[PDB]
Amino acid sequence: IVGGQECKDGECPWQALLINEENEGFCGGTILSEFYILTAAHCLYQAKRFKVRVGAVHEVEVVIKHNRFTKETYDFDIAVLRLKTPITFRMNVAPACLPERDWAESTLMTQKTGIVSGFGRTHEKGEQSTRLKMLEVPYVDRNSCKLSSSFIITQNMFCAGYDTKQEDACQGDSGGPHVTRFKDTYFVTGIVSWGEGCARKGKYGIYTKVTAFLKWIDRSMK
Amino acid sequence: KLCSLDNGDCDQFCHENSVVCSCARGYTLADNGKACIPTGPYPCGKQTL
Ligand SMILES: C[N+](C)(C)CCCN1C(=O)[C@@H]2[C@H](C1=O)[C@H](c1ccc(C(=N)N)cc1)N1CCC[C@@H]21
Ligand code: NA
Repeated sequence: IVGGQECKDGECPWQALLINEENEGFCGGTILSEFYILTAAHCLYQAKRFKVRVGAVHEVEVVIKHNRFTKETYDFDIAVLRLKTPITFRMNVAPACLPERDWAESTLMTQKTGIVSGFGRTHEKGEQSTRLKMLEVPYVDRNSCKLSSSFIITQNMFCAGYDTKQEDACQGDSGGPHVTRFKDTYFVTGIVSWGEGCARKGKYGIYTKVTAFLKWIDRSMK
Repeated sequence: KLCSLDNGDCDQFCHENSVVCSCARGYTLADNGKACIPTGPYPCGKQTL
């Protein structure tokens, strides 16, 4: 996270971290339940092997990646991980809510802002953060985003962040949570997907649009 | 119409006539039919305090 602020203790409890064999983070995720983690399909190509850390380390049983994922455009950039051993909810470890689709479209996606979080780089050409960070990102008009983007923006993506202000998600945050607050309850709205650099002028953060996949998520969690 | 004005006063989900409120898994709709009440210590979407 470039800019933003460090999470207070207990403030960002749905955050998961994907770690390689040497316990180094390379991607984020979102806790959905005791057994399920939401992440980006592109994160599945970042390491040979990985596990999930919350707050405890958990091994993955099944990877359920979207059949339509494309490395070329990052369209359909969504996966669900089923864990081998259930997560124990506790201080700093709790799931984000899955909204109803219709309501999420009409009400959550129309809020002014959401919140992105992660352990990733604190500058495009910098180092990852030891402490968990969060950042409030304005939702960005779809036309504004298409105007800004060198690459295709599909119906499975949305844009959030700032035109010129130097705050954004970055390398190491991808796969992580974008949540929207509605009266003190935090709902899953996005997955950190891609960007042209980090916090660049005239560029926004691009996110997997979770509303497009709420049925797919329910099916995958059975 | 009615859900587009302060969410029909619902805490969480609103549907429409009349307003019908509902809640995410792990919550119970309150007696007033508007509020959403947790069932356990770690309901989804709440910061841990
Ligand atoms: C969509 N296309 C193919 C044109 C660009 C993908 C480039 N790049 C990655 O490969 C991923 C992803 C990304 O944008 C990702 C990423 C995600 C978000 C941002 C951001 N919001 N600034 C930046 C990079 N990188 C970090 C770890 C893997 C790479
Ligand atoms: Na920008």
